[PDB]
Amino acid sequence: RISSSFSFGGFTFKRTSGSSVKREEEVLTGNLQTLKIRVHEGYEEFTMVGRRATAILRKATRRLIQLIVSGRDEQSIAEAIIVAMVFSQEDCMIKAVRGDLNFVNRANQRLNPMHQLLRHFQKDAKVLFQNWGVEPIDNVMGMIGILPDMTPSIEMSMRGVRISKM
Amino acid sequence: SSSFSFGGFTFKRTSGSSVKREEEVLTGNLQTLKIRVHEGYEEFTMVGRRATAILRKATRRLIQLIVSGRDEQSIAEAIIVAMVFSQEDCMIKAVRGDLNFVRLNPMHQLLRHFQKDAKVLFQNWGVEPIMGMIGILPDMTPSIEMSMRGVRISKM
Repeated sequence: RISSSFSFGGFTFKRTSGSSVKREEEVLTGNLQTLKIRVHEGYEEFTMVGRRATAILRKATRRLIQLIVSGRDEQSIAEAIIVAMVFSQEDCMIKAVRGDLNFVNRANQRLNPMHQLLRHFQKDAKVLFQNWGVEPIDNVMGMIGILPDMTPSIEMSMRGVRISKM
Repeated sequence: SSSFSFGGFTFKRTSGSSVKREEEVLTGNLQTLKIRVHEGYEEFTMVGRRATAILRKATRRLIQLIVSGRDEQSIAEAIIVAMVFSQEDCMIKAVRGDLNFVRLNPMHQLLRHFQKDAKVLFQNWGVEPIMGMIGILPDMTPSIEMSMRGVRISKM
């Protein structure tokens, strides 16, 4: 009776659609180190369940398609966004790494590269958010946007991200 | 190369060495197979599409298997491949069907057979009493009391 659900960054991921296989891929991080990451290859939809936030993540191979997030407050919403961005395995997230030369490193064998990246961005997500990209939004279905400085917007949002009410 | 593919897993030998010997084994279906037995202590990583594992083994004897996967099927898949690769007598004696797969070599015959259903394989393997990693029972129930001999599940 093993559950198909798994945990990452304080969220339980429950797959609701799609499927993936894993491939090994080299990625050049923002601290100029090359990591060998286990890339999810495929389209997948997950429900992310956390203590203070819930998110729906739709993604393709190394590409976030859509993230619908609700939460107790702006801080809790931000926490979910960070986890989804890391889980997406997007190049812009990889390239947003700054410093942590002995932590975000293949020489660091105490943690797998995905968790190295997660812990790095949970410390400070400023560069991650600033480099992710912003897009215009349609103010429909009661969904709003969130900008890189974590301010809500009815005009724009970080790419793929929408905030819903709880 | 120190790497090869078996059962959909890339095996990479990280330590040890082995020589091959031809050995007859009587299977659970009462037929005799001539298998190329790996002789010596070896350590491997296993990398698959849905699971990874660390395997330590000796001549016809699995010593340790640590498996990482997201669901029951993917974890079971890795365990099956490792158990077949171990060349253990209890695996050989667990065969319950014809080995007429196409004609594949004896090791792949065994692999194909157990990939159909591993219930008898897991039940006959044996359990043992058991910090981070947890045990796995023959019916794929996680446990912190017992586990299939030498087998543990972890997050890798």
